[PDB]
Amino acid sequence: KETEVFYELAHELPSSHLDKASIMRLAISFLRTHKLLSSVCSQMDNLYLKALEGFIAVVTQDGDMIFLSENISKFMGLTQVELTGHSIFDFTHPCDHEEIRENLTLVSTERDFFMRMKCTVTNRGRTVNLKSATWKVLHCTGQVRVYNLSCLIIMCEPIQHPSHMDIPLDSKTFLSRHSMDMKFTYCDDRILELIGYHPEELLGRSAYEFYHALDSENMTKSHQNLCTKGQVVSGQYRMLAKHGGYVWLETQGTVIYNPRNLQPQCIMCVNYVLSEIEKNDVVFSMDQTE
Amino acid sequence: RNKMTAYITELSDMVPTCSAKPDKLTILRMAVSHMKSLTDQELKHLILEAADGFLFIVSCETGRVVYVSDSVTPVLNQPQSEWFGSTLYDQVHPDDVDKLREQLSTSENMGSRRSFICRMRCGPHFVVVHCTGYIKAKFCLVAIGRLQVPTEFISRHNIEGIFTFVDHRCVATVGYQPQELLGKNIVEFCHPEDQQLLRDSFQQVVKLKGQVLSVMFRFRSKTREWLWMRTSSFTFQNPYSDEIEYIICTNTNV
Ligand SMILES: O=S1(=O)N=C(Nc2cccc(F)c2N2CCCC2)c2c(F)cccc21
Repeated sequence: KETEVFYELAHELPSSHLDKASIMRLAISFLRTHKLLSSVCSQMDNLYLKALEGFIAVVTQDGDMIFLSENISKFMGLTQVELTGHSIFDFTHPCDHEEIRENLTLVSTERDFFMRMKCTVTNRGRTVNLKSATWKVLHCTGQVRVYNLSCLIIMCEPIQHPSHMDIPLDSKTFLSRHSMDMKFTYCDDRILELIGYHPEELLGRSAYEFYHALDSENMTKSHQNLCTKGQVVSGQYRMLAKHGGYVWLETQGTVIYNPRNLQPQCIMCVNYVLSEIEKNDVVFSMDQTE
Repeated sequence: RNKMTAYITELSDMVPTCSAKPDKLTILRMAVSHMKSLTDQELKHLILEAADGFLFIVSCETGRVVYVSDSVTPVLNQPQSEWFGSTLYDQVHPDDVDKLREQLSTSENMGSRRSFICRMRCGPHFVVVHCTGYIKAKFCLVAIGRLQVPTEFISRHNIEGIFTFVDHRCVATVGYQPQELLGKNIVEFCHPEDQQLLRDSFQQVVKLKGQVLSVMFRFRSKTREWLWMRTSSFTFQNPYSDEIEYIICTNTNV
């Protein structure tokens, strides 16, 4: 005679094909997550998950991923069952671990960073075994919360690769190619309708000469991330418009690699125009003086 | 074996009525009973906790919101009474409706997805909101909108010292319009007695790459006044090539 109660734990676990250790892991992680949820708090779950462009991660102060939303596979290939209860460091790039540690500890509780996680899904949509796992950059934004123990509740969004775009891009968005110097090597025509520059007069120009100085700290930061992990999402910054004024902008940068020699070739940027030209009466740089 | 035992004791701790040690076959059955004794809103709470976001279903035809969750209040400081009975165009900065029209259009994009940034009115005060959603059933948009994170003036110069960027505060600090400083060297506005000093500073800031140096000199204002000015300056380097993009100065009166 043997034990079939192990199957009854997986059934009441919100299952069949799992080893005993996995059912233990899932049950204990669910109970810890429920404790934290009673801490924070005092059907539509389908809508909330399908509307997300990322996955929710509740990670303990020791790196234990005690909760991952069901859609994580859709972005990472690795499933909710495969990762729950395991350490985040076992599934993230080592060069990011320390940064991850810095975001897991401790007066402010807001966290906003970029990490590299294992990915076993391909652009074709097929799922791949664990041995061949690429690195996927996740923009993680969330909160560190002490509960009675500290957790990190983050939303982790992938940065859409500029080649494979599943999202319709409105007319307020334009593409731009850059060298690793961030100098312009290509731009959309839409910029002429949106900011006022001709796509030709920007070639060979350093992008550091076209954003408002007050945003420098942001930009360089993004640049470093873009060069360290391959993708980045900038904050909201100001690009100086052609005939005075500036435009608010948030761009997703992605390092492109030459598929033949596997060398960093360029950086594609998907720039979302966030406003009309503001303070157009004010000139800021020499490039604005015609 | 040690890890399965540790799992058993951890599950024993997580069950209250069990911690109050019944075997393992028993321990699993107590855990099953605890599971039977106990969702969907637990996702709304985690989402608001992580990204300060709220769910909303609007109509793709008229823009009228068919559903707004209570999470719109901690995010936008607006009650559901305002959102309900209105359209998304009324809750959005007037310069985004065009963009909204492109996102709420179902002529070509169903079940498709949508991702866009827009300014929503809160509390006129607007906040930037990142909206990610999808089309549903004529057609609706189910989306989640989340939030996110004069004594001186800043200026940029070339290696020579020519104004290549001037922030507007100069108009208050020195009296010149930005076009009056742009194109000319900073030494031109310096008292001759001090010019060499300033030059030496601009000769050191480049030779002390990245380091900050403070010079003090007399600046000619538009009213032709010699205002004493302390300029702290450093060279900005390209993060990938370390080449000096420009010299950044913070020109401060007195
Ligand atoms: O206003 S801009 O001249 N500055 C741009 N970006 C930029 C400048 C310096 C350092 C950086 F890291 C960046 N990035 C932003 C995230 C990707 C890299 C930019 C752009 F990406 C497109 C159009 C116009 C401009």
